[PDB]
Amino acid sequence: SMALSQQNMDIELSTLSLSNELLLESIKTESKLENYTKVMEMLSTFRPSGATPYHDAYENVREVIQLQDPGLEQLNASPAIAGLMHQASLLGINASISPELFNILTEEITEGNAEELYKKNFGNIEPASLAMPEYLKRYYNLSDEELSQFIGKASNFGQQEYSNNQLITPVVNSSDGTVKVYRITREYTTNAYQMDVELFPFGGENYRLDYKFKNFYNASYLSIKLNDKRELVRTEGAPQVNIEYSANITLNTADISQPFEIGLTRVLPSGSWAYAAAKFTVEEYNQYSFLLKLNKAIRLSRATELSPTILEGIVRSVNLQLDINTDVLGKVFLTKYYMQRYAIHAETALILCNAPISQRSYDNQPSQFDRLFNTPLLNGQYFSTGDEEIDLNSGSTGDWRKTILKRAFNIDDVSLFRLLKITDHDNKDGKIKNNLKNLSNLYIGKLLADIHQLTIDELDLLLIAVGEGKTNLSAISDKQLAT
Amino acid sequence: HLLGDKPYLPLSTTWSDPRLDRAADITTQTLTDLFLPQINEVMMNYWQTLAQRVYNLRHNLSIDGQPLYLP
Amino acid sequence: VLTAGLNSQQANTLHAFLDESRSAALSTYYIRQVAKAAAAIKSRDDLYQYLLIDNQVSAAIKTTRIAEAIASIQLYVNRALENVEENANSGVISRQF
Amino acid sequence: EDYEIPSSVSSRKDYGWGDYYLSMVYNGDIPTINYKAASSDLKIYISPKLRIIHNGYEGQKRNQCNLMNKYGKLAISPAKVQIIVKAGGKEQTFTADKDVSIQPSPSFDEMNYQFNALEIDGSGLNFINNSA
Amino acid sequence: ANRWLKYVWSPSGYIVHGQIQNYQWNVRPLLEDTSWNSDPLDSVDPDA
Amino acid sequence: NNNLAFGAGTDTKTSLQASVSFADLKIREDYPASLGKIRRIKQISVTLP
Repeated sequence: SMALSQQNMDIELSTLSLSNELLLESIKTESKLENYTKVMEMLSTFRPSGATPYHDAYENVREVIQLQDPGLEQLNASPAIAGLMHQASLLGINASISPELFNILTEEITEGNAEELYKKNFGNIEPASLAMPEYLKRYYNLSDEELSQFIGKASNFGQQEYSNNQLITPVVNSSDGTVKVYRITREYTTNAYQMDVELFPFGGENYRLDYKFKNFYNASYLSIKLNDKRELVRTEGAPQVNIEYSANITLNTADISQPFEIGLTRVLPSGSWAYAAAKFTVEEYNQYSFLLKLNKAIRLSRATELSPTILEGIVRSVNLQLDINTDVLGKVFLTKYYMQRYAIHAETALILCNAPISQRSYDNQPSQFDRLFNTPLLNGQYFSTGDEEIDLNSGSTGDWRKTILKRAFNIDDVSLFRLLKITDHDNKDGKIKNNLKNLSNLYIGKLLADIHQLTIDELDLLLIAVGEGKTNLSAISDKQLAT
Repeated sequence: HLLGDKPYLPLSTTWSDPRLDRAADITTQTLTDLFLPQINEVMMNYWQTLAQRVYNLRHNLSIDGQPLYLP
Repeated sequence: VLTAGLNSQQANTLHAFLDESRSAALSTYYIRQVAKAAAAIKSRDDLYQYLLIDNQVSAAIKTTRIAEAIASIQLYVNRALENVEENANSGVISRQF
Repeated sequence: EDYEIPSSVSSRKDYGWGDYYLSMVYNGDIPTINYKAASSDLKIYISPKLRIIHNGYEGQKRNQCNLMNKYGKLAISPAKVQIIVKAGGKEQTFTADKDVSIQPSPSFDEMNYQFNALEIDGSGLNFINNSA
Repeated sequence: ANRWLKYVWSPSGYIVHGQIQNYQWNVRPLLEDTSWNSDPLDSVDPDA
Repeated sequence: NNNLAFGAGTDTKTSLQASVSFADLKIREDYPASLGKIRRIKQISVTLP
């Protein structure tokens, strides 16, 4: 039906736009829609089943308002107008989260609806194919390398979740590239109240066998055994109460396809022993292969441009693990705002969201705590364990750890003390309380000094000038901190 | 089309640091094969090569990545 | 309203962006929901081969409606001649053209 | 020899309900057809979708299904799900447990056995006035 | 060049005596044995 | 490979040597990869202010 007119010959059009016309006509035709406006406002906007629920008007606005170099600072520059919008609107523009994606991310995942939501977010795609990396890279247009970052979608990578007497986690076949979901069930059979046990996969037939004591017995040794016969964990000496212990063991399908028990035997110096045990079973389940949590991780990561290596810390450090909600996104958006607003590291932005400096190391990188306090390992290490109550007043002394704190915040003792007061204006004493909370808050007063051209003495002069004098970071909400 | 998808080729990070006398594990008349192969970039380069050639057509570049302004 | 306030020099980058993003979205939809089964389109690359138009090109490339009508036909013909397409008509392929 | 074979078929010549009328084969299709011809040979590839619905016979039998289907979960044996193809004078039988890569989840509303491709020997296809 | 390669391999297959064949490789030893040897030949000639 | 030293020859011990690694000059990076991979030296002249 194309006319052979002059205007189809001498007018330059972009490619893509011609392709978009073709797809829109094919798409409009199917589903019988009145116009391209329906194709876009209804079909494409609200179609989660596919790579994306694309909202054109949203992107039209987002891109132009981002072409406007201020990055919405011009609206902030005018509070009468900025205040007409929820902060989320502004944040929802700086991050590429369309209203439909927002709703997807904000709905909490209810396990009783794992299938029910699967059918909402996916078309009639059996998980059998959806779960394979061949399909996933296609469904999501991801690099197959990125799929390796999207691993360990559990409450932790280390100490994982437990509820209603079980564990639900993905296990990766390291050479195949595939992942399957397993349910590990744990029922108590003996005196679990004296000593517990947990079993986590880490690869096929590879398990982390963890244990914990509630009541001390003077064992000469501990022997943890499969069906009370095959030793799995050997521990010498009397083990301790409220200490988590672990070892890497092998339990093959012969050991785990049928119900089995792990004995926990506390062998005394005498011929007797005290014991605890739980019954375990490990099975692969299609019933848990929904990975709705993955769908979100992928969509969120691309909307935020936060690779899982930074993003998991952002979401797990601020809320309950294994889910995403509005509260989580708040922290994500805020983290991005500061990252976008100041020439700072994404971790810095997270701290400014009233987040602690984490002691957990991961992904071949030092823990956030170590990055600040042990990179300068001044012939020993600082641990934030409540013991090293180093005297931090002006005219004060201590060991190299005091020097570590001085170095960590790049300030002298007079300023370091003032910084304690900045966090806590009641902490006028000669010490650091030595925990992550106050160290993180010391870091925050310093960060406010790094993001603005302020000295430490000036941080207080300004708070007074403003009316924020005597603000305790030790008692500041994240909303107040952002404020 | 003929090549099909680029295969996923994971790398191993496991090594036993065996002693040489033990390493000298031989044939006659936890891997069985103590050592591992490399990728074979010659074959992998066919995808890398096509990917660039296609990239250039899609981005209006010449065979060597130079810009061009054809009518 | 917001779009309306741009200089043409800016409107042009807006379009380049929107056009590339939109096509990816429409293309994906097509593949999953409205593509016919007989044409076994698995990805945007096949979509190109079927609809005879490249939806992965940058917005920098310019054309005309006729230039795309030619080209899209030429591709069709080339695949027919090279037997990429399964059953081109014997009495048509032999035509002098 | 130019062969005009449609690339997709979705129509029916006949159909029916199960023995107890508590189900029927759903009006499904043959979404893809491909072929290769040669002097004195022909191969036709049928890539069918066999859909099963627990739709009973109209009347009290459909109503029994409505309850059977809504108040429980599916049964159907994939080994006996099959497609019988007859080309002219030759017959071939294919089953869902061999020619389907993914079996559908059990349900009563719909199960769809999507076959990969049935390779049909068309050399037994008998033409009358070039119609077969 | 295309035609000559087909004497060794045709991804689309071959027709023999009018019959549609079930193979792509037209060299018997390439058609047969579709697995990699687990034990490589210990040699210096890539041809061996 | 980027250092100064006296020689260790038998008649070069009193010679002063300076060295530079080509790899550390990052010459290749001055032009896009797409221009070609074979990048070889044609000539070297030395200026000693």
